[PDB]
Amino acid sequence: SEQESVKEFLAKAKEEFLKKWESPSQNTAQLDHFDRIKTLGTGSFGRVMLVKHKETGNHYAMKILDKQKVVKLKQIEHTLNEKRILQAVNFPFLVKLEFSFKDNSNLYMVMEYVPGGEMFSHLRRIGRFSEPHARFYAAQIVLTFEYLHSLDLIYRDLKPENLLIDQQGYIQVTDFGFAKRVKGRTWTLCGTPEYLAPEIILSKGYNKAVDWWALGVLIYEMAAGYPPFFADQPIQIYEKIVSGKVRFPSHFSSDLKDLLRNLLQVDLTKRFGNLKNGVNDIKNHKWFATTDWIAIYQRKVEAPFIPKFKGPGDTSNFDDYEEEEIRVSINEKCGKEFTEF
Amino acid sequence: TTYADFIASGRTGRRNAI
Ligand SMILES: O=S(=O)(c1cccc2cnccc12)N1CCCN(Cc2ccccc2B(O)O)CC1
Ligand SMILES: [Cl-]
Repeated sequence: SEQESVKEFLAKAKEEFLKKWESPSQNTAQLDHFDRIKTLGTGSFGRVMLVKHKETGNHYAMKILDKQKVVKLKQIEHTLNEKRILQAVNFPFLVKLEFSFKDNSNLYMVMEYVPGGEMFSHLRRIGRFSEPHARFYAAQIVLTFEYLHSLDLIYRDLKPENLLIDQQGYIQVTDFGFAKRVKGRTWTLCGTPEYLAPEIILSKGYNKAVDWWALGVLIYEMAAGYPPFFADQPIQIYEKIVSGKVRFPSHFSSDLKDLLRNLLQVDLTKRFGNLKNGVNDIKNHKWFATTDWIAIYQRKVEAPFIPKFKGPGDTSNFDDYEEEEIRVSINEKCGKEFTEF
Repeated sequence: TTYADFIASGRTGRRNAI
C-alpha cells in the first residue's frame, strides 16, 4: 500500500525536521576556508558568490548577507528563518546547505553549487516550455509542496526566479525566508505580485492553499512563456488576480486548461489542493495521467532538458556583475540580533 | 497579441518580492 508507505515516510520526515529545527547547526566553516571565483547575484542586502573550498576543491554557492543591511531592511526574522529551515529540511528538490557561519559584518550560507542556473533565464531564452516539459517541473513542485505542507510550512515564494535546474535536469528550490509554520492561518502581505493568491491581496487570513494557486501561476507561465496576470504596475496586476478571469493561449491543451481552472480558483472551497482529498486531486488530474510520481521522486525519469555544463565551476548560466570587495569590519555589527545564526 | 502586451508591461525581467 503506497498510501501507508507515504504516511510512514512523512511521519519520519517530520520527526527529523523538528529535531533539527530545535537544535540547529551553527558555525561549521569560516571565510578563509574558501576562495572567491565569481559574483553570481546581487540584492539589496546581500550577494551570492561562486566559491571554491580550498581543502577539497569543491565548488559552492555562498550567500553573503550584510548584517547592517538586513537590519535596515527589516529582514532579521526572514534571514534567521531561512537558515534555520535550510539546515532542518531534507528533500531531493530542495537546495542543500553545506556550511553556515558569521563574522563581524556578514552572515554566510554555503550551499551546493548548481551550475545550470535559474529556470527563469532558460524560460525567457527558449520562450516557453512544451507541456511535457512543464509537467516534469510541475510534478517536482507538487511533491515538494506535499513535503513542506506536511511539516506545516507554507512556501509563499514560488516563481521561476527561485527554481534552479541541476545537472540531471531536476529542480532545486532555493529560498526559504518567507516559509512560515502555519497549521491554521496567517496574514502577512508577502510574495511576488504575479504569483499572489487573491486571498493575500484581499488582506484575508490565508493558509497553504496559496501555494497551490502559485503552482497554477507557475504552470501557466512555464507553458505560455508569460504569467496569467500582468500589467505595468502591481496594483493593476492585483485587480486582474481578484477578478476571477483568465485567458489561455490557443495552444494550451484541454487537460491543461482544466487543471489551471482548478488551481487558479479564487474560491477556496473549490481550489485543488485544498479539498478533502488534498494533493491527490492534483496528482490524479488528467494532465498528470502520464506522470510516474514515484519515479519523479527517485529522479529516475529522463529530464526533457539538461543545461549546458563545462565543468564543476562553469558560470555561463549566470549573469555578469562587477566584482566588489567582501569587507569584514574590525567591529562586530548587530551581534545580539543574530546570536542564533 | 497577449505576448506583445506582456512585453509592453515591462515586467519581463526578474521580479522582486513586495
Ligand atoms: O544565486 S542563486 O541562483 C542560488 C541560490 C541558492 C543556491 C544556489 C546554488 N547554485 C547556484 C546558485 C544558487 N539564487 C536564487 C534566487 C535569487 N537570489 C536573489 C538574492 C540576491 C542577493 C541576495 C539575496 C537574494 B535572495 O535569494 O534572497 C539569489 C539566490
Ligand atoms: Cl533580469
